[PDB]
Amino acid sequence: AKQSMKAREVKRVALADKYFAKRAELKAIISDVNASDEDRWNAVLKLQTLPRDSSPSRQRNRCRQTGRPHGFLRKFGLSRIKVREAAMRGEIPGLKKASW
Amino acid sequence: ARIAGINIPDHKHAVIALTSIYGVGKTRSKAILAAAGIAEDVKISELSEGQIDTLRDEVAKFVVEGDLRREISMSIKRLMDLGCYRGLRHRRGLPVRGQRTKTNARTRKGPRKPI
Amino acid sequence: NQYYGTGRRKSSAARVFIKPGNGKIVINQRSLEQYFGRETARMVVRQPLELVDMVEKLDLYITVKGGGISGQAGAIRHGITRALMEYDESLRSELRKAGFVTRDARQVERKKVGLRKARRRPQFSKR
Amino acid sequence: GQKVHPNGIRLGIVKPWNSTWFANTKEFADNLDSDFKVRQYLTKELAKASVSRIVIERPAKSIRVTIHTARPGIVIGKKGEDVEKLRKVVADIAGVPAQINIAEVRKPELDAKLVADSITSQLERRVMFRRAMKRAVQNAMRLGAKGIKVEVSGRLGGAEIARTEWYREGRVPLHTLRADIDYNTSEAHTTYGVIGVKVWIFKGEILGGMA
Amino acid sequence: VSMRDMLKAGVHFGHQTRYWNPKMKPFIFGARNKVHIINLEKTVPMFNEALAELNKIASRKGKILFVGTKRAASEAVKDAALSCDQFFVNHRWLGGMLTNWKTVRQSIKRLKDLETQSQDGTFDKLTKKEALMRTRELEKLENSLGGIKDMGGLPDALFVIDADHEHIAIKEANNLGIPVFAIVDTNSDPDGVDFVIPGNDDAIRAVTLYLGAVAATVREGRSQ
Amino acid sequence: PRSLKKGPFIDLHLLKKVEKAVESGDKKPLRTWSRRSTIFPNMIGLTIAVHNGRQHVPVFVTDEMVGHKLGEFAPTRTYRGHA
Amino acid sequence: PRRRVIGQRKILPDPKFGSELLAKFVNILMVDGKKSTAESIVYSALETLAQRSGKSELEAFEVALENVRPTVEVKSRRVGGSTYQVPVEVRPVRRNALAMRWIVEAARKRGDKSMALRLANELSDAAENKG
Amino acid sequence: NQRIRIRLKAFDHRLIDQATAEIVETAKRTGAQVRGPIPLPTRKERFTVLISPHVNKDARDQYEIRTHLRLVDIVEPTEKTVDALMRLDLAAGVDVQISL
RNA sequence: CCGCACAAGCGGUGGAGCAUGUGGUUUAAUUCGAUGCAACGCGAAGAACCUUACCUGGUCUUGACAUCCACGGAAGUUUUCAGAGAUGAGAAUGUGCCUUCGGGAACCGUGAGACAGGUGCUGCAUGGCUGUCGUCAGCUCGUGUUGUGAAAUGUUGGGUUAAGUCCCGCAACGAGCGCAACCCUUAUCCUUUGUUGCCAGCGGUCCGGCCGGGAACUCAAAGGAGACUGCCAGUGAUAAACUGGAGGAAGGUGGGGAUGACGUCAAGUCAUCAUGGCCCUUACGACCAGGGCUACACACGUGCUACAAUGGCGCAUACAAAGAGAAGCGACCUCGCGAGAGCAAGCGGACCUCAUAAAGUGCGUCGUAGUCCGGAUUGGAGUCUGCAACUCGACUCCAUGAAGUCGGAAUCGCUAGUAAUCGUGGAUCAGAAUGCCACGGUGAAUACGUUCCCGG
RNA sequence: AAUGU
RNA sequence: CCGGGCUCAUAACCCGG
Ligand SMILES: [Mg+2]
Ligand SMILES: [Mg+2]
Ligand SMILES: [Mg+2]
Ligand SMILES: [Mg+2]
Ligand SMILES: [Mg+2]
Ligand SMILES: [Mg+2]
Ligand SMILES: [Mg+2]
Ligand SMILES: [Mg+2]
Ligand SMILES: [Mg+2]
Ligand SMILES: [Mg+2]
Ligand SMILES: [Mg+2]
Ligand SMILES: [Mg+2]
Ligand SMILES: [Mg+2]
Ligand SMILES: [Mg+2]
Ligand SMILES: [Mg+2]
Ligand SMILES: [Mg+2]
Ligand SMILES: [Mg+2]
Ligand SMILES: [Mg+2]
Ligand SMILES: [Mg+2]
Ligand SMILES: [Mg+2]
Ligand SMILES: [Mg+2]
Ligand SMILES: [Mg+2]
Ligand SMILES: [Mg+2]
Ligand SMILES: [Mg+2]
Ligand SMILES: [Mg+2]
Ligand SMILES: [Mg+2]
Ligand SMILES: [Mg+2]
Ligand SMILES: [Mg+2]
Ligand SMILES: [Mg+2]
Ligand SMILES: [Mg+2]
Ligand SMILES: [Zn+2]
Repeated sequence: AKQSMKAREVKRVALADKYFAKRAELKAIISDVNASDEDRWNAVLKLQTLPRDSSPSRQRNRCRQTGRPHGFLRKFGLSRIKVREAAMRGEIPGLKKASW
Repeated sequence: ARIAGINIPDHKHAVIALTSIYGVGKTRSKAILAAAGIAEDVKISELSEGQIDTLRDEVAKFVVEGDLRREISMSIKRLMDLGCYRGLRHRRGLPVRGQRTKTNARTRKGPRKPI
Repeated sequence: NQYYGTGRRKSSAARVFIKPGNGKIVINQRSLEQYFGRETARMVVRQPLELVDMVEKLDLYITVKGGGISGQAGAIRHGITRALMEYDESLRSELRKAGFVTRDARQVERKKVGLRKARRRPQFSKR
Repeated sequence: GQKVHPNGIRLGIVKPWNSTWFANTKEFADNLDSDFKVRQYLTKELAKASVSRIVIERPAKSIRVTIHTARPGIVIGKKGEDVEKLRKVVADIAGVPAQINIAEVRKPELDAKLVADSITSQLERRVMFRRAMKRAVQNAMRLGAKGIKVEVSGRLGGAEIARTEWYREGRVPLHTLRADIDYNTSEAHTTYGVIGVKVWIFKGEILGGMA
Repeated sequence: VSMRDMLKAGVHFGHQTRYWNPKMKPFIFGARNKVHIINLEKTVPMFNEALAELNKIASRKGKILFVGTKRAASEAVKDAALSCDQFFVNHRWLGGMLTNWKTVRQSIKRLKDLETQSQDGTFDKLTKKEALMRTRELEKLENSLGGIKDMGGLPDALFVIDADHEHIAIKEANNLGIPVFAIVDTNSDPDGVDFVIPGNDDAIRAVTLYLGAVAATVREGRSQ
Repeated sequence: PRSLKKGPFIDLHLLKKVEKAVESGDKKPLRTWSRRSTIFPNMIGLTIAVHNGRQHVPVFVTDEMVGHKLGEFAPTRTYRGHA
Repeated sequence: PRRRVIGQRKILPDPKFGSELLAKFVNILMVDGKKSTAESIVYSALETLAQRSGKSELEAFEVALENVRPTVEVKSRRVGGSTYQVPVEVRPVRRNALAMRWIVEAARKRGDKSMALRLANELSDAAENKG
Repeated sequence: NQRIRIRLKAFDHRLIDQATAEIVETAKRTGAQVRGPIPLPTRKERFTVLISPHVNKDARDQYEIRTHLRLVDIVEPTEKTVDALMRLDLAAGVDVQISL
């Protein structure tokens, strides 16, 4: 994963963190059943205005170590390529081959 | 019995013989039989003409058969006049709601022919 | 006195609390016929008594749990056989010779890497 | 045929998990990451130490670290001077009070990793690899009275075509679970390309399992 | 030993006539019925002088070795050796026993070691299967090494029941220049023997005469 | 499609551009990229140059297409027959 | 198997009667382990045959089986190094097995409306030895 | 009456046995009534990733984590008992929870 | 001599439709990689945007990413205008912190270079990791040997195994790596700890282990016993071995798992990562919006649902296993034909939720048919996530009802709790399981045997 | 079935 | 004639239109 990839990701996450409350509040507004049509309309209009990356979805759960954008484990924050090694160093505490 | 136009429901259980009416799926059939207060099971036979006639009235409320298709054609012609993605694939005999065109398209494209 | 035995088949467990009685059959506080939809399992479970032809003289207070209809039936039988010889030793020789006594051990396979099933494999491509 | 890691096979009873702290799923990934960061920092600090192994510990909301090296003094520092230089930053990355512990390796020839690191160093210093393997296995057989296996792989001798070679002495029942093998590997930089190393040291047919 | 003793001992018997064995037409009294007849009159001097040499050998502290693979003398060889505490091979001559004594020493070590553990009895610590295996193995070793384990080194001379049945041992020993005292029967070759007793090599009585005279001589010379 | 509760969608810059154009009576074709923009009645009788990944395709708004996208009338791919 | 000999697997006798033969019939007839339905069908066709012909369900069934049991086979075996279609004798167990398999094939091919019906008619044919 | 309840989590059954030993003895000496630690069913999490880089797609290997559980409850515990339990500190691999 | 290599069984592929992968063709672009077996539901454990490496346009040139110098400002917060956006232009704003009192640390901007940057090349320069023979029973060394030597011998021959397993004979003697074993799981019995788990026997109960009680029973997890050819027979060279019998929960490797002996394919991976060496520096680097990765005359691979009475449809009613839950899982109650909406308890979870298993079974109905079969396609209209479902999402209702009635040549798999058949979970993950990995329930036939295959 | 790295 | 089969190929032969 090229450095530029990672720069993008870090910037994205930081910025997404920035606007979290604003966006959640406006979402609450928009979804509200009884809310004024005009207020809903204005809220929707404004939401466009926020930075596109702000949305949490645009992220990608890359492997922490290699940053490989596939075979990622949340339980470990790493690509599959690494967990085998780290597991077999016995460093992963209590991690052992499963033979049941 | 002749019903809902020149259609003849065969003498099977009233509900299904009634589904025989094009534009009438099982839902509508069950609905009509309920409305008439007529046991769905009954054959088309053994019904006093008046029951048949109230059924005729009932089906009257539908959009059915020739007008149904007429509307379908109007919708599709309307769609076809547009020049959009959907209309173009409609006029090209191609999947229109987004299935792969590489393979598995016979029912729309038709039997395989040589290249 | 109280006579007890435990039974296990497939993945099922059965408690057989059984006492000198009248042969009444209580399974989960239910009639045997109400328990198993067909006599089949009833036929199967009754057999151990059948050998002794002493089918009439115990009171059966019974549990079975887990697995399915058939494994459960088998567990019921196993527990009954044990609890019976557990009740009386001297019957044991005829019981084992009569082939009642063993415990079945067969069980299932796990699904495995590269297999759709225990012993089935994807299509091979002919070459 | 390609092999399974000796440590992994022996990990369940014979080989200790270099880490054994507890965590929920919640902390787990970052606990691992902190262990990774610290150890890499430690390795640079401990490279002179050439410590055989490092365990990271998380007693009571606080971390702890133990290090095994060939020389206690090198890693520690006079009057315990340098150790604290490490303790500062390790407590920092750990985000928690940290403390260092040092266990001396008493027979460095008997450490797979140490042997490998030495071999690799000499390789990078253009010592003939074959001589290196010879003398290393020599020491090992002299001292341990127990089998040893060794291997090297790469553009041996700077040849235009790569190859690998290995050497064995004594018993090395890798297959047996009871047998315990000190396994490790290493890296030996080359003016052209890369050279790898791997080691297996049998020490004694265990009786008594993990205990 | 009288010649009459040799005749009574059947020393004069002969092997069936053999094609292309004309090496020894001389030194035979005669032949008939495919029985070659040995010249015992030669035996008396050859025998007595072999004993004369052996007496000195034993007086040297000479380590004799007795090799027997003709089963009829397997017991006798051991008995004569043990009569002078000398070493013996009643068993097969597994080969290499001299030429790679370098190798054999290790086997000697392991025999000693298993003996030591038997005296420890620590086999019982192991699984019964393994312990019975250990006993089996130790016996298997003792079956052959028992008659030689004690010498600690190469003997001083070989005694051969039959230049033929003991062939391989002679072949080996010649490489070291070890003297060979051997019985040569008709259809058997002295070519490899140092000291020879002309006599039948497949009669127990002849074996007995040889071995008795030999053992008496070795005992006296050893005991001076 | 979009939940009814959610209401319609149009891209704000585009809405501003169209409101301004209609007010001015400028009536020149509108460059855009907002395919996702939904067609509204107020934009009837107007013209829009919809980007298609390569080029902005001219399109004449009419009541019929109201409620459609703008990208629906600006094909992206191409195909002229294998043979 | 190539190397060495093997036996065969034992199965339950039917609780209703105890005719292992019937056990094998239900087994060979069963599909997808649906033994309950199979035995239901078997009993139905059994009765509707015996009670329309013969004295006793089991006895009628047996004699019917008999009436079709073969004795010889031709399936080739490479005894002479080639695929000779040498006719050799058939094992009584194998005789029964083939009989059952055949009769069930016939009932399968007999018709659409009742499996129980098809079967009973097949076995009526067998007992009468014109089928 | 006052009820104190204790649960324990770690990756090694033996370790947890010994910890409990400490937990019970320390409460026994102090004289509080002690409930013998109650064994409980353990969880085991399982995983597997492709063990091979690039194209070869078979050979994923699996691993498992087993987390053992033990529970102790104290009734009418002595205050000294309570603080004594508080005094005990468990090994780093051990995780402890206490509740009243 | 051996093993799904044939034979005897069971049931599929190959035709129908669709899903998915791939060849070709096409396009501005349809990013790159994997190839008989051993590529082709493969990398990818999840392409709307991001992802994303390509196309198109708009942009930057010490730079998106790091240090180093100088220089200027706390940081940051709120907000307007242009632009599709990237960006540009402004406004107020902050106005701080440690300060030895010098400033410094903070951060931020600009300038100077040194450098930064590559998913750019080479798997035939490499390391690491992986496929393949093949869980195939083999593979070698020391000493010795004898042979002039080149060597072979060991490792062959006689019995016996799953096996270089073992016995016996034996110029060879002995050793190591494979084999077996030490490990998990699974089967019978015991000790020990009893809530959130247990209820045989007590007492009460609205009958709800509901609660009093109970530690029996089941069960939970730690530690123990348990199978050895040990026993009887027989047989065999007394050998080893083999056949039967008892005993026993379990009998001869009880079953299953892991574990892959030396090495072959200059097999694959420079795109996880590492790197020799080699190419590019206002660009082969970087930023922005939309487009593509899903096209569509054709060929191929893997699969899902089928062509029906063992079945179709309606009503009622039995019995499982294992997993996952804190921005989580989410009850009860209300709203809706429905996808869902609203309100909100509990549970970090033997306690609460996901979440009522489906096959089975009582009653009824359907009468062989393009069907009450099959279900695609198409129209209309809805729910949800998401900034945002035009290209291109899943899901709900009405209506529409293809092909298809067992499928050539040819070909795949399986020996028991297996095949087949029927449900459950989890991971990647906002949203997207006919793929992938586990879990139960129900549950068989066949095996003469080694002659033709096939690879050893 | 002939020729083929 | 074309397209599918047969091989590790390219033929022979084989299948489908
Ligand atoms: Mg995403
Ligand atoms: Mg319909
Ligand atoms: Mg009661
Ligand atoms: Mg329940
Ligand atoms: Mg696959
Ligand atoms: Mg299943
Ligand atoms: Mg493996
Ligand atoms: Mg076959
Ligand atoms: Mg390549
Ligand atoms: Mg603007
Ligand atoms: Mg600058
Ligand atoms: Mg290669
Ligand atoms: Mg190549
Ligand atoms: Mg050899
Ligand atoms: Mg084998
Ligand atoms: Mg108790
Ligand atoms: Mg004999
Ligand atoms: Mg015997
Ligand atoms: Mg027995
Ligand atoms: Mg055994
Ligand atoms: Mg093994
Ligand atoms: Mg973009
Ligand atoms: Mg693609
Ligand atoms: Mg239907
Ligand atoms: Mg969900
Ligand atoms: Mg049709
Ligand atoms: Mg719609
Ligand atoms: Mg199915
Ligand atoms: Mg599923
Ligand atoms: Mg999930
Ligand atoms: Zn003689």
